[PDB]
Amino acid sequence: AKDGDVEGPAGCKKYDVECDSGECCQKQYLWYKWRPLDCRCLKSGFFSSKCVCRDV
Amino acid sequence: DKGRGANKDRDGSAHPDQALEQGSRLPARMRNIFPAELASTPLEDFDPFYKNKKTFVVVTKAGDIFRFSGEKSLWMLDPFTPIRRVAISTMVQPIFSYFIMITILIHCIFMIMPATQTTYILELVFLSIYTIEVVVKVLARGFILHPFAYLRDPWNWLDFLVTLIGYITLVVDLGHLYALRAFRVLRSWRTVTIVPGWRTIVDALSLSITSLKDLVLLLLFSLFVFAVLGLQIYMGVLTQKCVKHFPADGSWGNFTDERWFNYTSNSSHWYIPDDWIEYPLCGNSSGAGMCPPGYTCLQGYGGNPNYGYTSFDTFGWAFLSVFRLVTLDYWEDLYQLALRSAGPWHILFFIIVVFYGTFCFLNFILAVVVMSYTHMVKRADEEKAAEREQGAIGAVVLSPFFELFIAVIIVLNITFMALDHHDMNIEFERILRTGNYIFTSIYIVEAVLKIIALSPKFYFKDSWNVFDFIIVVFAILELGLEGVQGLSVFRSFRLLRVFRLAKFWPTLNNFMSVMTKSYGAFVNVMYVMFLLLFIFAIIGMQLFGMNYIDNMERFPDGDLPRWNFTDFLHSFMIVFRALCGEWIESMWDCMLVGDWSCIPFFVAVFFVGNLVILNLLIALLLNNYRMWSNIRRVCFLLAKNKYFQKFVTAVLVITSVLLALEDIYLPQRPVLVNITLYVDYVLTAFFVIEMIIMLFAVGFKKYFTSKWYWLDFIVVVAYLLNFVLMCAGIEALQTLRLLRVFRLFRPLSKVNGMQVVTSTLVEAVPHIFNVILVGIFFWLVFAIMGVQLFAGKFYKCVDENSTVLSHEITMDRNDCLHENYTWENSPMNFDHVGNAYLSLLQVATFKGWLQIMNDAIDSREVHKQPIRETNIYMYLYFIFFIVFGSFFILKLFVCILIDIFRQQRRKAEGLSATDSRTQLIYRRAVMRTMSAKPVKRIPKPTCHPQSLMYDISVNRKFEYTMMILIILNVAVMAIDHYGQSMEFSEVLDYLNLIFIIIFFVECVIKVSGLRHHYFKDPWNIIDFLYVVLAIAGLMLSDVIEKYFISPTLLRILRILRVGRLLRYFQSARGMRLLLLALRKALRTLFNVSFLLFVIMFVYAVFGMEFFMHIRDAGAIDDVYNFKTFGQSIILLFQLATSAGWDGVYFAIANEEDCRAPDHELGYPGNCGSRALGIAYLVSYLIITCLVVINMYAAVILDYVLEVYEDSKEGLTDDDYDMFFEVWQQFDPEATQYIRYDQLSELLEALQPPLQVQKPNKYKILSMNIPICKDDHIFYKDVLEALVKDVFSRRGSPVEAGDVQAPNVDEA
Ligand SMILES: *[C@@H]1O[C@H](CO)[C@@H](O[C@@H]2O[C@H](CO)[C@@H](O)[C@H](O)[C@H]2NC(C)=O)[C@H](O)[C@H]1NC(C)=O
Ligand SMILES: *[C@@H]1O[C@H](CO)[C@@H](O[C@@H]2O[C@H](CO)[C@@H](O)[C@H](O)[C@H]2NC(C)=O)[C@H](O)[C@H]1NC(C)=O
Ligand SMILES: NC1=N[C@H](O)[C@H]2[C@H]3O[C@]4(O)O[C@@H]([C@@H](O)[C@@]2(N1)[C@@H]4O)[C@]3(O)CO
Ligand SMILES: *[C@@H]1O[C@H](CO)[C@@H](O)[C@H](O)[C@H]1NC(C)=O
Ligand SMILES: *[C@@H]1O[C@H](CO)[C@@H](O)[C@H](O)[C@H]1NC(C)=O
Ligand SMILES: *[C@@H]1O[C@H](CO)[C@@H](O)[C@H](O)[C@H]1NC(C)=O
Ligand code: NA
Repeated sequence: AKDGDVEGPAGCKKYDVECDSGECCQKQYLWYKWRPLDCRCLKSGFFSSKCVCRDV
Repeated sequence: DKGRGANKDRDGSAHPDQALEQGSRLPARMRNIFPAELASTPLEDFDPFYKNKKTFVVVTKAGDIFRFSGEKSLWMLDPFTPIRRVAISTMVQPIFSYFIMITILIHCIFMIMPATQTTYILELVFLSIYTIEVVVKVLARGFILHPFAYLRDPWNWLDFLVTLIGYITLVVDLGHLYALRAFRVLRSWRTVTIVPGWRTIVDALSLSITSLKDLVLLLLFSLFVFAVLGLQIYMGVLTQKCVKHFPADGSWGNFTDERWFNYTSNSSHWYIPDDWIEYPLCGNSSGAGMCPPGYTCLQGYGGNPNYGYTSFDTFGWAFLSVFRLVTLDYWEDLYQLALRSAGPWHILFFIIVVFYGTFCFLNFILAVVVMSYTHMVKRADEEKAAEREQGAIGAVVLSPFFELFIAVIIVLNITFMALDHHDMNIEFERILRTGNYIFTSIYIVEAVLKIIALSPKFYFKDSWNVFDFIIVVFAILELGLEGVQGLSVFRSFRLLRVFRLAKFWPTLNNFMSVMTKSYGAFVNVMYVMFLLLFIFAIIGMQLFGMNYIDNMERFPDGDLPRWNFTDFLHSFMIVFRALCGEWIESMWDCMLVGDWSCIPFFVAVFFVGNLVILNLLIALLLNNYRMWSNIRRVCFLLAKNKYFQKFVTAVLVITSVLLALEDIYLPQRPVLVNITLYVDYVLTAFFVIEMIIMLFAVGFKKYFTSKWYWLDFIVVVAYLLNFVLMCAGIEALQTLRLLRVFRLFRPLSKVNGMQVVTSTLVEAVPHIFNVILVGIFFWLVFAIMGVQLFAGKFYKCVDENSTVLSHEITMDRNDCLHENYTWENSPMNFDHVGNAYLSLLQVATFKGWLQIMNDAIDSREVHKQPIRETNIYMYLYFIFFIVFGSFFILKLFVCILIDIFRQQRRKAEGLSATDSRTQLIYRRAVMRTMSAKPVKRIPKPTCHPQSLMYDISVNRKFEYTMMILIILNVAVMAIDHYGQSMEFSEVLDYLNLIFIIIFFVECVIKVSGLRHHYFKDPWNIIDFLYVVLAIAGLMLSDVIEKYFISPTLLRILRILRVGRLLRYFQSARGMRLLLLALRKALRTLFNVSFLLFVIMFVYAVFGMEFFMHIRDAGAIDDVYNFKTFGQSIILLFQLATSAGWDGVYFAIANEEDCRAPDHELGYPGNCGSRALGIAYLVSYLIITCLVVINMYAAVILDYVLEVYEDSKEGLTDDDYDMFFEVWQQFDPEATQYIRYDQLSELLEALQPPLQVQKPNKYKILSMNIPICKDDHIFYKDVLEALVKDVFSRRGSPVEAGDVQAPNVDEA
C-alpha cells in the first residue's frame, strides 16, 4: 500500500481536488488505511462553496 | 420662585448679568454701575455694534423659562478693562467650544494606541491647550464668587482637577503615583453634551445615584448580617480535603503526634485526580463529598479555593463571598463548593440570601432607576408640549394578489440562506446557487415593473421601494463580481433581504415602528454606556496593565489569560464582560498579579455598569413599549361540597409525594415497589370515578370546553392506556404515569394569593409568544451570519487526552493525521443554523460564552490549525449581538410582566380601569380611614413589686439601650476569624457570659412587668428563645454533647435578634418608604416563590426519569445528578437562575461513547438523548428564568411605585399608625372618644403631614367636627377631618373637592 492509490479508472480525482461527482475515486490510501472518497462542497466564505473530493 | 426668582432678585442689588447667547449672541451689560445701552426692553439693534447679535434673540432666550443662554456675574473687573472684554467674546462664541470637542476627541484616539516618544511631545501640546481654556474662562467669570463663579458649576471642577493632575504627572513623580496619570480620561465625560437629547439621560443618571442613598445603607446592613451568618457556620470548611491515612506498616516512623502532623501537612498525601488544579472537597455529612477508601477528610490543611479568595475564614472574605452571591456572579461555583463540604441541607442558607438579596434588593435598585428616568421623561414631555402650544403594468404591479407573490419569494429566499451550511452535497449546493439566480431575476423584474407603472417621480418616495432598490443594485454587483476572486464582501449584503419581509407580518412592523420613532432615546443610552466602558478601559489598562506582564509567572502554566489589561481591545472586553454581570473571575486574576486596588475597580464597574446603566435600558423599554334528573342532582351536590373537594385535593398531594420517592435504588426497596404498584391501580379507578361524577354535574358541553377539565381528561386517558397494557402484556410507559403531577396546578391556583400570580401568566402568554417570534427573527439574522463566518472553522488537532497542539507542530489536517493525533470539532460549532441557535443562546445568557468566543477569535480557515487571537476583531460580532439580542430582546420579557401585573392587581382589588392615578390616590386614603380602629393600651398593674417593673419596661430609654446591646453582641461575632488563639477565644467567651446575664435581666423585667401581652410581639419570642437556650447551654454541668443542642443553632439565634433594628429604621424617611413596600408585597412574593417550587417539582420528577442513568460528564458527577429527588432539587434551583446550564447540557446531551440499554441483562444504559435534553433545558430556561424570576421584578415595581406615590401625594400607612400611637396616650382604654378640650393638644402632638400647628383653635373651628354628648368627639370624625386638610393644601383647594365623593359613596 502506498499514499496515492487511485483505485478506479483513469482520469480520476484524488483527495482535496475539485470535482463534479463524475470524477471521484472509489477509495484512496490516505493516512494509514483505505478510505472512500465523495465529492462534497465545503464552506469557503460568505455564501461560497468549493466542491472538493473529501473522504467519508 | 426658588431659582427662577432668586437669580433675578440677586440682579437687583447684589450682582446682575453680563451677557447671553441664543443663536450667535454676545451682549455687553454691567451690574448697574456703568452699563452702556444693553437692554431694558428695546428688542432692537440700533445703539451698539455688538448688541445686534443679542437683539433678535428676544423671542429665543424666553423659550421654556431660561434654558437658552448663560449669564456671567460682572462683579470683579468687568468694565474699563480691555482684556476681559476679549474673554467674554471668546468664551461665549461657539467656535471656541467646538474647538475643544475636537481637541478632546483627538486626544482620546492617542489613548487607544500604544504610546511612543512622539506621543509624549503630542501629549504636551494638549496640556497647554487646556490651560488656555482655563485661563480664559477664569478670567471671564472669576475664580470663586458667590454669583456665577468658575468653581461653581460641576463641569469646570472636572476641567480644573484633570488639568492640575496633568501638571503634577508631568513635572515630578515619574515612578511613584502612576495611578493619577490614568484619571486624565475623565475629561472625556464632557463629550456627552454633543449627542442631542443628553440632558434627559444625564439628569436621570444623577437622580438615580442620589435616590439610592437610602437603599445602599439598607443593603450594607443586610450584607453585614449575612456575612456574620456565613462566618459562623462556614469558617474552615472550604479547607476540607481528603488526606491519606498515616501508614501503619511502613515508614514515617511508628507513630508520634509530631510525625502524624508532618505526614498530614504534605501536599503529596492529599487526593487529587490527574487533572484539577484545585483539590476536591469532602465532608462527613450524609450527602457531602465522599473520600476514596484510603482517605479521611480532614479540616485545616492547605489553602482555600480560588487562590485563597473564596472563604468564610475572616469577616472581609465572608463579606466578599456574600456580596458575590446577591450580585449573582458565578455563584453556582460557591454553591457547589459549599454543599460538597458542609452537606446538602445548607441549601437553606442559599435560598435565604437569594430571596432577600437578588430577588428583593436588586429589584429595589431597578425600581429607583425606573422612577428616576420616568420623572425626567414627564418633565421633558410637559415642556415639549409647551413648544407645541404604463397602463397594463399598473394592473399587474399594483395588484394585491401580486404582492402576495413576492411574500412567497422572500420566505423562500430566507429559507435558502438558513439551509446553507458546512459540508453539503453537490446537488444540494446546486439547488441553493440556482435559486440565487432565480430570486435575483425576480427582484430585478419587480423593480422595473414598479417604475413603469409608478414612474420614478413617485417610486422613490415610498421608503420601502428605495430600500428594495438598494437590494437590487447589490444583487447586480454581486452578479458582476461573481467569477472574480477579489474582494467578494458584496455577497454578504444578501443578509439585508431579510428585513424586506418586515413589510408583511405586522407585529414585526409594529416592533420596528417603535425603534424608528424613539431612536434618540436609545442613542443617548448606548453612547453613555460605551463612553463609560471607554473611561473604565483606559483607567484599568494603566492601573493594572503592567502587572500582567511583570508577574506572568503567578498564573498557571506561566501564560497570560485570555482576559487581561495589556492593550485597549482586551481592556474594553474585560470591562464589557463586567457590565454583563461577570467580574469576580477577572478580579481573582487581578489580585493575583496586583494589589488590593482591583476590588474598588471591579465593584464600581459593576455598580455603574450592570445596576444603573442596564436598568436605565429597562426603564427606557417600559416607556416606549324521572331517574335521570335526580342523578344529576346528587353528582352536582357532591361536586360543590367542601368536604369532598378537600378529599380530592388530599389524594393528589399524597400521591405526588409517592412519585418523588421512586428514583435510583428503587429495586432495592421491594416493599416500596409494591406500594407504588397498587397506588397505580387505585388511581386508575379513582380518576374514572371522579370523571363520571364531574360529567353528570357539569355536563358535556361545559366539561369539554374548560381548560382545567381537558387537563383532567388527559390524565384519565393516560391511566386507562397504561391499564390495558398491564392487563395484556406490555409494561406500562413511565412517562404517562407522570402526567398526574399536572393535576395539582388547580389546587395551586386557589391558595389565597395565587389569583394575581396566575392571571398575570395566563394574560402574558400571547405577549410572550410574539416576543419569542420577533426574537427568533432577529437571532436568525445573526445565526446565518455566524454560519457564514465560523462554519467548519472550529476544528483543531488534539493530543491523546485533551491538549490542543501548537501550530508550529501541526499546521493543518494533513499534519494532524500523519502524526496519529485526532482532528476534533467543538461541541458548540456554528456548523448550521440549528447549532448557531444553540450557540447564540449561550452567548446571550452569558453561560458558556467564553469557549464559543475563544473558537471565534482563533479561527483561520477550513482545515487549518487555529492560532490564539489571530482574528481578535471577531469580538465585534459578539458585542453587536449582546446589545441587540441580549440587552434588548431578553429584557423585553421584564417589560411585559411589569405592565400586565399592574393591570391584574388593579382588577383584583376591585378598582376600575377608568379612574385616573390621582383619583386612586384619593380612594386609597378613604379606604384606610374606614378600616381603622384605636389600639388598646397594655394595662398597668397594682402590686408595687410588679408595677414598677411595667413602668421601666415601656420606657423608650430602656428600649433604646436594649437595642444597643444587641448590636454590641453581634459586632463581637464579626471579629471571629479562623485560626484564632485559645487566649483570644477565652476573652470573647467571658464577654459573652456578661451579655447573657444582662439579656436574662431584661427578659424577666419584660415578663414580671408587662405580662402575657409579652408573647404577642413577634420579636419577644426570639428574645425569649435565645436566653433560655443560652442558659441551658451554660448550665447543666453534665453537658451530653451527643446531638444535644447545636452550636450552630445557638449562633443563628444571636444574629436573628438584629432584625429589631428594622423597626428603628422607621425614623429615616427613605428607609421607612422602602421597608413598607417590602411588607406590603411579601404575601405575593411568597406566592411567586411557591409557584416556582411546584414548577421545580415537575422538572425534578421528569428529570429523574430521563437523566437518572447518564454517565458523569460536564457538571454532573457523584454528588450533583438526577439520581434522587433531593439531588434534583439541588440542580434545578441552581438552574432556575440559568447559572451553569452549559455544563448540565453537556452531560444530558452526551451521546458520543455511551453504552446501549440491554433489556435482557437488566442494564439501563448511560446515554444522553441530545433531542430530549434540548427540550428539557430550553423549556426550563424560558419558563423558570425569563417569566417567573422576572415576576419578582414585576411585583416589587408595583408596590414601590405605590408607596412612593403616597409619600408625594397620599398618606403612607405608617402615618395612620402614627395617628393611633398618639390617640392612645389621650385615650388609653380604647374608649374611641376624647373630649373637646384635648383635641387642641392632640392636633399639635401629631406628625407631618398630618399635624396641625399652633394656634390650633383658629384652625379647629375652620373644620366641622360633629360633637357627641358631653363634649365627646369620635376618632373617625377627627381623622376624616384631617384627611380633608391634607388634600386641601398639597395641590389646590379644587383637588380638595374630589375626596368628598369617596367619603359620601362609602359613608
Ligand atoms: C470527619 O470525621 C473524621 C472521623 O472519621 C475526623 O477525623 C479525625 O480527625 C482528628 C483531627 O481532626 C484526628 O486526630 C483523628 O484521628 C481523626 N479520626 C479518624 C477516625 O481518622 C475528621 O475530623 C472529620 N472531618 C471534618 C469534621 O471535617
Ligand atoms: C501511526 O500509526 C501507524 C499505525 O500502524 C504506525 O505504523 C507504522 O507506519 C510506518 C510508516 O508507514 C511503517 O514504517 C511502520 O512499519 C509502521 N509500524 C510501526 C510500529 O512503526 C506509525 O508508527 C504511526 N506513525 C508514526 C509517525 O510513527
Ligand atoms: N460567571 C460564570 N458563569 C457560567 O455559568 C460559567 C460557565 O461558563 C463560562 O463560559 O465558563 C465557565 C465559568 O467561567 C463561567 N463563568 C463562564 O461564563 C463555566 O463554568 C463553564 O461552563
Ligand atoms: C512531602 O513528601 C515527600 C515524600 O513523601 C518528601 O520527600 C517531602 O520532603 C515532603 N515535603 C514537601 C514539602 O514536599
Ligand atoms: C515536615 O513536613 C514538611 C513538609 O510537609 C517538611 O518541609 C519538613 O522538613 C518535615 N519535617 C522533617 C523533620 O522532615
Ligand atoms: C496527557 O497529557 C500529557 C502531558 O502533555 C501527555 O504526556 C500524555 O500523553 C497525555 N495522555 C494520556 C495520559 O493519555
Ligand atoms: Na465572574
